[PDB]
Amino acid sequence: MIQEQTMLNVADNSGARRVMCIKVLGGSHRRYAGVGDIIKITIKEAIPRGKVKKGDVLKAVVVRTKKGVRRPDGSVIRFDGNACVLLNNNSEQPIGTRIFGPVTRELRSEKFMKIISLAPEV
Amino acid sequence: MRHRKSGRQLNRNSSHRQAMFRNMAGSLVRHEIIKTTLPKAKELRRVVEPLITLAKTDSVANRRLAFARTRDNEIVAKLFNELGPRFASRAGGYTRILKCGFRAGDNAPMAYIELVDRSE
Amino acid sequence: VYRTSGAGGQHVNRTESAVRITHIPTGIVTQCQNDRSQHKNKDQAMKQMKAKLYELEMQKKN
Amino acid sequence: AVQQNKPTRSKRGMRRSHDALTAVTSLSVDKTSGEKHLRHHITADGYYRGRKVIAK
RNA sequence: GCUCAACGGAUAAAAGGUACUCCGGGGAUAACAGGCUGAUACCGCCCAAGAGUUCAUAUCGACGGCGGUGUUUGGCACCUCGAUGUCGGCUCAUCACAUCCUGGGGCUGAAGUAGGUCCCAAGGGUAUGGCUGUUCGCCAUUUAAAGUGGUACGCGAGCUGGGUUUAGAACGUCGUGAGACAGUUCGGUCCCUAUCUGCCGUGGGCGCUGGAGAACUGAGGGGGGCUGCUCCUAGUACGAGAGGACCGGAGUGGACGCAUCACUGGUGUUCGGGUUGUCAUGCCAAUGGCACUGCCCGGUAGCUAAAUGCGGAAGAGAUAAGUGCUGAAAGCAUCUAAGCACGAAACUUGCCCCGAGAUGAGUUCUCCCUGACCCUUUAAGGGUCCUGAAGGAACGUUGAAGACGACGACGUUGAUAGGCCGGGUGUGUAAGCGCAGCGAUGCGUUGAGCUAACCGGUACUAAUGAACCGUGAGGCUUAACCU
RNA sequence: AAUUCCUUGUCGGGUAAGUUCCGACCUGCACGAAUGGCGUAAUGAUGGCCAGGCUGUCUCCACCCGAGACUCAGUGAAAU
RNA sequence: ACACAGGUGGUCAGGUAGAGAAUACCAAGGCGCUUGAGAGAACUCGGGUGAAGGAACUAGGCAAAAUGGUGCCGUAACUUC
RNA sequence: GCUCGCCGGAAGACCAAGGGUUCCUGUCCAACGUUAAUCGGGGCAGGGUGAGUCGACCCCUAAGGCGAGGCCGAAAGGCG
RNA sequence: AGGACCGAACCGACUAAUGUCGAAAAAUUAGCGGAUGACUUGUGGCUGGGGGUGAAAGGCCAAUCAAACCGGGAGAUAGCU
Repeated sequence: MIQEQTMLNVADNSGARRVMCIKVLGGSHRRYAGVGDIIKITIKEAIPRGKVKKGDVLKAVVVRTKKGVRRPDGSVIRFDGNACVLLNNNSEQPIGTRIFGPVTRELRSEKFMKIISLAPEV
Repeated sequence: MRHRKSGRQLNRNSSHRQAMFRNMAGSLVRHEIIKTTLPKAKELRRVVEPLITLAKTDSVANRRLAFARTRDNEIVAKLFNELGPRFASRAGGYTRILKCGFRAGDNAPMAYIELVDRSE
Repeated sequence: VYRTSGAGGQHVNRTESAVRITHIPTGIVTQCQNDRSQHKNKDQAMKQMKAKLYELEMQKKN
Repeated sequence: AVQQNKPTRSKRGMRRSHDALTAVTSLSVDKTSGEKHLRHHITADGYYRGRKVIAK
């Protein structure tokens, strides 16, 4: 459950701190984000020596949710926080090489095996 | 949409509503026979039958608890002393409601409320 | 056409057909309001098409 | 909002025809004192079910 | 003869602003919409060579021509100036196809993936936002696609005044001056309880023609109709490297609708506790009241959603364009004039719901009604006494049922509601007492105490047995069967 | 620009997007030195543009507490 | 023109907390507003709380919500100091 | 009467302004009261206000009024 | 000391809601501005209709203001209804 205008926290590398959504991707008049949903973000806070800087559009796929998930047998896994990892929006590549903070079992959907390799938790 | 709502607010707001039964039940045990509006007795009986039920087993803490309810010691000088003793055999069922008529003021349903014992 | 409110009394509601004409494989639009008539507003829009179009080519010749 | 006509007296009565008060048609005589009283009520002097349980 | 700019000159002396306005008016005379027409706009065709490597039919299709619709601007003043009273947006719709995808296809300057163009087509979807009041428009980000219009430029007896018009004020320009505007800048009473028709629900009376209580058939009607990605088939067919399938099957989301509180939460002023100030029972403890439950922390049954499931068809008949088969008018050709077969999210149905007041008042099952007399147009007449049926209604306890009605459960051949018992759930160690200690306070008894709508039981209390209505054998005619 | 109809004039900042906003160019329809010009701390129930926090404005509302609304008894209107 | 949520000069004005006549609960005194009894539908108004995000709403952060008191350290641009 | 709630630098207790018996008792319910009313600020009869020390009247002054004298102006009248 | 500031009574009325055949022929509720002055109020008087007064709107003059109110001109006049 992530929409536009949502100020999450960066939990990966590539030199951002704060970002915010302008567009829920995915579908024809889709209005919500799943746990590993694709989200067109722009950058609202970046470190000075970082790769990208403030105010530039890209795709980014969410991971952590204040709403959390449900387990398919029915357990909620709530994360006190919301995290997202960046994407190379013209070639869909997660540019994350260093990610800290837990991830989701539901994220194992084989576009993310580079991500869950770098997972230090869950 | 009142699906399983065990309450009748009686067109009275809350703080007046609870105190309505607080003053009534004390007057109810006071003369053992009163007369009131028909829906009012159809809710007070869900209160006073517990009030006998707490007087069924006596404690000084219950006497303290029954002063926290209804705030009158002469009432609990009357309760736990005749009624609670005499309704010890009776488990459930403590008043009796019968229908007198209608109020001369503006046609309000008038019913008698008294106990099953009624002192004689 | 784009339409806009104006000035009037107690009841007024009419909005005027104001015209906006462009030359599409070059891009430049022409909206002109200095005459109020159906094709004649185009006859100043085309007047101010070719004038602004000639306003291009003059400074190039400099 | 108002009628632009006047409503006739017929449709007045056609509106009014659904409005009879009642007939009680259920009369409970007291077993003791013959008081034809209201079913499930006490009598006027207070009998019920062949009993003076009014305790008046 | 001064003398009539307006020359039958109203004496030969006479210019404006009113949007501060006011009065008598006109649709006689303007603006919005409506009406007739269709110059203009838009759309569909007629001829025709040229550019196009060969070639007018892939397009533009000129120099010109024939018509259609009524959405642009106008033309005419037909209707209203004894008010037709607001642009746009929020919201809610809704139809016609000249169609944005989608399905069925012809052709290709479509090799393939993927596009261009034309026809059938309303069935479904037909964006979220920044700046201006702007619909418009510029622009960013997705998906399959962000379709053109009609409907007082849909919707103001639903909303806002933001725009735009009054009473105030400010700027610039024209004018001798008031004031005005191809202009712009702040703030500016926006009313109305719905008689009828209309529409969505919900009942009564009569009717259903012997009465009552139930179960269905079924015309008609409405809702539903969007699909994306991936894998198998097969990285086979095709192709100039590079690229890369329709069909059939399976899996899985978005948005919309219906249904559900078990699961994830929210509320829960009827269940507990905490705590600030303060009043009261003499003081304190234990408690109660007030300050929006004073501020609060949680929580049962319920209720709603983001939560949990399901639908989007397939198929049968005929189809629209189209593909045909054999074969004519014309010895042959040709889907054609006979006949037959395939082929659209489009129609009848299929899936579900309302439903026989569909007067054509339908079908089946069950229960009940079988006493004498008077006047008599001997009529489908009325009436007294005697029985009061099957059932309903009334009344009372009530429902996860509900505005009042209605439907369902119960009325003793008894568990409908309340209270209560065991338990459950929630709040977390009540009160009193003992010890440590200057003290507050802590610890032990103590998973115990307090416990609303919840589960299984319990006639202890309240639903009194009766009464009111409703009948006393189904008319006339005709026909095949029987004393 | 409270002053520019054309015009949203033209470059950068703010911004994913920026007719309004902050500076500069000057092409001032029709700024201008007491119809005062250019700045100005304090000040304003003054207009406009953003950031922080916060919340139901919104995505999409849900539940709850009362005065009415619904029935019954009493009086019984009004515009047209 | 009404038994009308409006308006009207002078005096007295306590207890506790509190800087204060601010405020909360009460004392003295005076009253419960002259239509009520039930129901708990739509919807309107007066209000509370709210999961994820937080102006994405809108003419505009308007209405709401939040912030809110005393002491201590410290406090920039600018400035008529 | 017994419980509960409300205002409490006032929804309270006294005066002046102004209204004008509305103040008290007995009796009564047609009319007044948005309902009934043996109730009342309703009808009827009767009663109630006691001052050398309270207020006012009284004596003395400002704004302002009238204003013999007087001046002015058609008269009225105006000013002083 | 403060036409200083925060803020009751008092005066005024910024925004939104309610109301419009309303509680009321401009008010109520929650927050607001001033609150040591150009402040506010009580009592007694003065200036007046083509004038008065005016921190200037052409606002107000007894709920009746680009001209109040009452009586008489006058039964104005009206090719307008």
